Amino acid sequence: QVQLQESGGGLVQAGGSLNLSCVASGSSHFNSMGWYRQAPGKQRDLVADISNDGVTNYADSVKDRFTISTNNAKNAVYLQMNNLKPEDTAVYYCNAVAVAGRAFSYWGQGTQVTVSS
Amino acid sequence: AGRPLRIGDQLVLEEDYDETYIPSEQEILEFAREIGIDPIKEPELMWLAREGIVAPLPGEWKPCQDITGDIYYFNFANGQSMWDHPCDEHYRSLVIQERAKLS
Repeated sequence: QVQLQESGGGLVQAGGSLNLSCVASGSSHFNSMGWYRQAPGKQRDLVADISNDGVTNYADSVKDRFTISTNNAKNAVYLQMNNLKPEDTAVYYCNAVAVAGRAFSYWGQGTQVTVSS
Repeated sequence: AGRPLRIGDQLVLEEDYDETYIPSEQEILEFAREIGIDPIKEPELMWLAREGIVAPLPGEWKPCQDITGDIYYFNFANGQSMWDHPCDEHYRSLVIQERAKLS
């Protein structure tokens, strides 16, 4: 129903930039959103959170390099990634949560990012 | 949300009074099965799922997310955490009771 669709990954040179995006149905309006990444040999791990009113939170390893943002309707999440490093290589995933007592948590399909050299 | 979003790597989700989310029929049917109802064969029990899917939390509880993004429920009164919504155990017992009633 929500059907999260990610894009913007691929291969990139170290020092370059990407802009990951994830979009949901127009009738979605999320309480909380975030990007995560699962690196080789590591379990899935936070990259950045953003709330419905625009407050953000970053993993220390990306805070000075990445910017998470949402749109006015709160049904899309964006991750600007600058000065990419080989250790940023991972499958990235976008998460979005709506709440009605119970939390309803949705994930995109996964976005491969490989930083070379 | 609040200026901090996480405490000790745990995101605490807060729902407003005017916040609105209407879940999908597919999600209602999935929750129905998870609390033990057969939606095709037991439509007379489905009112329990339609109520339970959006059951409010007691004020002591919030939905949370760990550093991996997994949802859980936290009881701030005693520090207990659980994967399930704290009412789901009770809905499962109600299903058993109500199935008996209609039999």
